[PDB]
Order: sequence, then structure tokens, then C-alpha cells
Amino acid sequence: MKVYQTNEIKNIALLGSSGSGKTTLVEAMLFESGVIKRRGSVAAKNTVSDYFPVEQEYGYSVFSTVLHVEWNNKKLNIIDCPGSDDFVGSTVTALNVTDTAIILLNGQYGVEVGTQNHFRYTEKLNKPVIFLVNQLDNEKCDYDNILEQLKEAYGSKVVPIQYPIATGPGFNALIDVLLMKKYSWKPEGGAPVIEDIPAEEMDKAMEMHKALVEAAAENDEGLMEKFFEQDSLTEDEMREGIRKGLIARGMFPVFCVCGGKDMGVRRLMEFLGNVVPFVSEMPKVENTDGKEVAPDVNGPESLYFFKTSVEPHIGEVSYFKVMSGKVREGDDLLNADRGSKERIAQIYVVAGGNRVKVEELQAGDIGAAVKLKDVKTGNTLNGKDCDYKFNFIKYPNSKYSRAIKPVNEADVEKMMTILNRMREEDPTWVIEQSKELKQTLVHGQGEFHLRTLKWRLENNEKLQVKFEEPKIPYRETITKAARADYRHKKQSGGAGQFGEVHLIVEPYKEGMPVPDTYKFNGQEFKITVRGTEEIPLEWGGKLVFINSIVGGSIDARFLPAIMKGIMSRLEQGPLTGSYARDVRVIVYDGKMHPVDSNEISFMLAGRNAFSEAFKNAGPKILEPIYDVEVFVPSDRMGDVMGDLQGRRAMIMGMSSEKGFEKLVAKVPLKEMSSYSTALSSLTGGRASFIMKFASYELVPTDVQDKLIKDFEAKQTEE
Ligand SMILES: Nc1nc2c(ncn2[C@@H]2O[C@H](COP(=O)(O)OP(=O)(O)OP(=O)(O)O)[C@@H](O)[C@H]2O)c(=O)[nH]1
Ligand SMILES: [Mg+2]
Repeated sequence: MKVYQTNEIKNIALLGSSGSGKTTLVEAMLFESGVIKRRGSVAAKNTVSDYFPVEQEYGYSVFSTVLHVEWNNKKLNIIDCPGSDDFVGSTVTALNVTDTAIILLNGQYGVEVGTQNHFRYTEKLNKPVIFLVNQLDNEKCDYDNILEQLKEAYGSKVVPIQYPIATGPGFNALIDVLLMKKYSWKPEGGAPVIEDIPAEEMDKAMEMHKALVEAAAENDEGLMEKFFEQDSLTEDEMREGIRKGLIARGMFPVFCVCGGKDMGVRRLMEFLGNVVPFVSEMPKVENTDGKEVAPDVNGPESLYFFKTSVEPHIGEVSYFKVMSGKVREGDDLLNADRGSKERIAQIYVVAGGNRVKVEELQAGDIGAAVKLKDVKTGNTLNGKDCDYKFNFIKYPNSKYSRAIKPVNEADVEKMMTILNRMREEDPTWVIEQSKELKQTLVHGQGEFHLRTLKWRLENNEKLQVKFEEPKIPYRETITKAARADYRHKKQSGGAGQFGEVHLIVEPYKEGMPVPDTYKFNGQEFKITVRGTEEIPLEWGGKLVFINSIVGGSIDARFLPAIMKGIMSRLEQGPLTGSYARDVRVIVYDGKMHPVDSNEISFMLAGRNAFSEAFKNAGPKILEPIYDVEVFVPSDRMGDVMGDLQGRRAMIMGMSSEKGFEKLVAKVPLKEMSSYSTALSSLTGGRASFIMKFASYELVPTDVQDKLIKDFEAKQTEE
């Protein structure tokens, strides 16, 4: 409730591999700061962070939780990312908002594949990294090995700050380097018995202290001058280097903490409030107009909303971060996107699932608000003097897609509303409503990511849903030139409705002009350029209606009747009932009755004539393909290439980058239906791929035959 200044706040986001001790460490930090009363164990299913229903039934974190700990004149805006693999949507969301990332390492395991994955996100976003070793009570541990495992993984910038005397359940003291003191503890935990380093470990402290002061010296030019003068920095002069070094991204500290037994948590909270990048020194964020927005406390107020947790039995809560300015209760704010004139009734400060009414949130601090009208994720709310509108968080591309569908076709509207709300909760649940496919597409990050969406629908809102294979957008085309003739006449009403049009059909490709000669069955037809028209279609492709009526043999105003007739049959498609594309149509000769021919006469004449041109020509089916850039380790490069060779892929590139590689391919979309599941199995969760549409190409005939037989099988049900 106590209003915190700009210099007294600081943003941290917890990262690390799954099952490393992030949620449990959060519980200890809140307990030692007095936010909660008694610790709740993850087995007891009463933790502060994992307060969601789905997040409890699994037993591990699903949604990152925003929460704070009050310490000595410093407030920490900790965000506890889930740390899994299929929930990286919330990891990038929290890592853009925050200003420093702490990576947790499991002592028993060491540097897992989850640790490697998250550290790549920090490199992408240029965020500080502090390595934090946890779970030191497991006997299957060796702190020397953990640094040894990590020393080659990342550069020599890594320097330790603490080391335990000995691991195992008997661990109750760890020798520090930053404060040159040994911190003993009791089995209950929470009571740091500060005590000067013993004689045996006195030898081990100096060289790392010499190493530690050396690491912080090079970070700042001024501190290097102090190194020459005094040859040693004791407490605070070397603390400034870590501030700049983390900004410089050239110093990764290593810690020790037992989150299970609350050993070092008080020391951990003291460190972060002591030396991390400030909200001011962190590289300023810029809005969509290029203005380098700075964390100015006195500037205009601007709310950025990034999380919209709608956890049941509490209500819709929309978290926000203030990029600049300050927020008083009962202020006036304008929605940058679709301005609804929102008035924040009362702001809140959030500590997991528990909120406390507060009267002010200075710039660069995370907050919360409840019961808003028209605020969605990504909407920026700001004052009337400035029209700031932020868009700087780019989520990773989709990696797995299924078409959701209710068990009964009566709750479709309800399922639309729920999915929209959950897309608001997690923006990575990309939903596209394709009219051509006539299906509700759900996009995520893997097979497991969409299963979590299913579970929330099944339990929280009591709606049954199922995931089905998504339809494929197929396009028709033709191979070789051909033609046909057709004539029409009907004398059941008034006029004869006479219509006869001879037209030539051939594929259209850019760069090749139309010839004036066509060899059809040992006969010659003359084509002249009377009209060059290329109408785009709403479903992609092109249509060319080159006309060659000889000087006015047929009426020169009756062409539009054929125009709508062709597209009527072009939309359907004879081979598979799908849209066609890239066809150049040549119309030259026809027979026209002087008075009995109207628009409907030629519309039917053109339509039926065009329909029969395909089966005399060569029809084909086009399969969309996606450019794929698989980031794969060198160890499993061979197995990944083989699988692509089973996907009818095309090897195009081979990039040797660090320990990993980078593979380029053009894999058909149908073969990419379930690749994220398959790629993880082959590699072991150490690879990622990116899809990118690259137009339609043809298919081998065996694929073509499979489609046509299935197409008629559905029609037989009538
Ligand atoms: N041996 C040992 N185990 C611990 C310690 N602290 C926590 N654990 C266990 O480690 C497990 C890891 O659980 P979490 O910390 O909740 O997992 P997380 O950090 O939220 O990451 P996710 O599993 O992806 O959600 C928990 O079930 C704890 O029981 C510890 O100090 N020593
Ligand atoms: Mg977790």
C-alpha cells in the first residue's frame, strides 16, 4: 500500500527449466517478506503463484503470475514464467515487460535443455541474465560440476558469488564472496546467522574475490582507475560494475539458494533490491512512431496492458505497466485502440491472487485493475495530452494448428466467446476464422499447448470440445493449352436464347507474352491483341480475358456476360470443388443471333463451354508449401534431414552456427500437419522451426489420385 518511488522499484522475471524450483522459490520470497503468513508446499496445492485451477491439477506452472515482495526500501516486481516448452508465449510476454531475467538451475540435474532454451530468449531481447542455482539439498549434486557444465556453455563472463560447503540434506551454510561472510542456517530456515568466513575457506574466498573485482572492473572505465589506485574494491565500488555489466550483458553471476528450506532467500531478496539494472538505465522502449519513450515520472500517464488473467471465482483482472507518468485513483485515460473513454475506478497492486488497494503507481511499475469495460490485451490507455500507442512485443510464430469444434452444434456461439476470452488471457492462442475452409482454426505452440486450452474449456466453463485435422486450401490449375466449342439455344419462352462461343484456354505465367499462333489438331487459329485485361481474384491467382473477335463478328458489349459466367465456374472447379487460379483465356470466334441473344444467353454459353475445357486440358492440384528454418543441434542434424526427406521436402541450405545448425526447406503444408510433435521426438526438445508461406506448386500424381478418390467418397454420402 506504501507508494514506491521510481528508484525504489525494479522489475524481475523468473526463467528456468521445468521442475527447477521457480514457483517454490516465489513462495519463500513472499514468506520472508511478510506478504503471506505461512508457506504452502506445491504438494499441498496452496501456493501463492499456482492459484489457477489448471495450474494446480497439473502440479506445475501454466500462466506466469505477477507479484511483488516488499523489502528494505526496494520493491521487486517478480514475474514467475512457467518455464515449460509449449508455454513460451507467456515467457516472452513477461520478459519484454521486465528489466532483468533470473535463470534458475536445478542442482540435481544441472543445465537442462530448458535452461538453454530460455537463455536464447534473453539473447534475442538483450536482457540481463543472473544464474541462480537452486535445490542444493539433493545428494545427486556437485556445485563445482554445475559451474563446470556451464563454463563452456556460456562465455567466461560467468562468475560465482557463493558456494556451499557441501551439498546434500545436511547443507546448512554457504560461503559468500560479495560480503565475505559465511551464512549458517537452522533446519526451519529463514534465520541467516551471519558469521565471518572460517579459516579453511578463507583461502578459497580471495581468488574468486580477486576474480569478481576484476570482472566488475572492466565494466566501467572509472572503476578501472580505482583498480590501479587501490588494487581492491571491498563492498560498494564493485557493486556499480554489476549494474552496468548487466546492461552491457557481459557478466553472469552465479548464486546458491535452497528454496525448499528457505536458505538464502532473504539473502537473495537483498541482492536483487541491491544491485540489478534500474528502470532508468534499461534501454528505453519506443512506440510505433519511433519516439524513444523514457521512464519519465513527470511525463504523461500511459497504461500498457499485457496480461488479462480471468481466473475464476475472482473475476477478470487486467494487469498493466506504466511506461511513463503516474496513476492516481479516479483518473481519466483514453484507449489508444478503439477509444472507449475508460476511467480507472481504483488501481490495485497484485501479489499473485491477492490484491491490495493502492493510491499511486509511478512510471515503470507493474500494477493491476479490475472491472474495465473495453480493454483488451495490447490496448494502451493514456491521457489526452499524448496519443502514445505501444506495440513492441512480438510473439513466436505458430507451431501447431487444430480446428476446434463443439460436441454438439448448438454451443458454437458460446465457444466463440470463451475462446476470445482465453485468447485475451494468452495471446499465443491465435484464432483465425477462414471462410474458404469453413472451420475454426486454433493455433498454439505444440500438441500440449492446445491440450491445455482444451482442459480449461472442459473444466472451468464446462464445455466439451474436440480437436480435428485442419482442412487444406487447395487450388486448381491447368498444364497445357487446349480449347473447345459449345453452342446453346432455347425456344421454350420468348427468343431463341442463341449462344455460341469458341474460346482457347491456357495457363498464365508472368513474363511470357501471348503468341499469335496455336497448333490445335493440325489446324491454325489467329489471335490478335484487342484487349489485355488481368483481373485479380479474391482467392489469389490471376485471370486473363484476351479477346480476339474479328472486327465485330460478335457484339462488342456482350463480353461481360462471359466474364461473370467464367468466374462462376472458375470458383467451383471441376476436379475437386476448389478455387482455380492462373488461367489465361482467349476468346476469338462465335456465332451470334442478331436479336435472340441476350446476356443470359452468353452467360450460359460461356459457362458450360468453359467447364468442358478442363477435362480436355490437363488439370492439376496445387499444394501450398512453407519455407521452413529448423534450428537443430549438430548431433541430430542427420536424423532431422531424413525426416524431411519423408515429408517430400527440399534441402536448400546448411548453416553452421555455434554448436547448433540451421536447415532451410520447402515442406508442403499437408506434410507439416503434425511436425512440432515429430520434431521434438527426433531432437529431444532442443530444436525449433518457423513456417512461411511460399505460394502453390504442383503435386506428384500419386498425391493427386489420393485426393480425387477421397473427394468423390464424400459426395457418395448424398
Ligand atoms: N530436493 C529439493 N526439491 C525441491 C526444492 N524446492 C522445491 N523442490 C521441488 O521441486 C519441484 C519443482 O516444482 P516447481 O518449483 O513448482 O516447478 P516450477 O519452478 O514452477 O517450474 P514448472 O514445473 O515448469 O512449473 C517441486 O515439486 C518441489 O517439491 C528443494 O529445495 N530441494
Ligand atoms: Mg514452473
